Amino acid sequence: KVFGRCELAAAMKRHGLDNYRGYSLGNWVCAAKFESNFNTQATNRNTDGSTDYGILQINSRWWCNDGRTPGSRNLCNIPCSALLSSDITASVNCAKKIVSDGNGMNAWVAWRNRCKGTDVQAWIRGCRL
Ligand SMILES: [Cl-]
Ligand SMILES: [Cl-]
Ligand code: NA
Ligand SMILES: [Ru+3]
Ligand SMILES: [Ru+3]
Repeated sequence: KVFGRCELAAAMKRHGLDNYRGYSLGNWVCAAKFESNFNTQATNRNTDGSTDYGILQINSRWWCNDGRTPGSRNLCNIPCSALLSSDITASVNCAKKIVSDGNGMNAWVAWRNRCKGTDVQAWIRGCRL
């Protein structure tokens, strides 16, 4: 499912990401835009053989099991496939664990490079929330 921008802002809010660990909703939308272009099915292989999955490109090195990332962890206790569902519940719950881990949203390289320090509130402009 490719979410619309406001559609995804609404779902993220519903699931409690608005100001989670202090990050306003626009941060999460911006991260999703540049991680996956709002496509829940997005996947991308990393150099180390790990893979990023879903709307927030959560990595199999630490967070989810895909059966093919040797020596990895599954800290969200989920198959990485669950991160590709049209329902974002699993992504959001796992993102909450990630963002709580110490480096906040810097965990997401695209957030750090493309969202951090920018006017992220623009990502939710015009949305009914
Ligand atoms: Cl594995
Ligand atoms: Cl922080
Ligand atoms: Na894993
Ligand atoms: Ru850790
Ligand atoms: Ru503005």
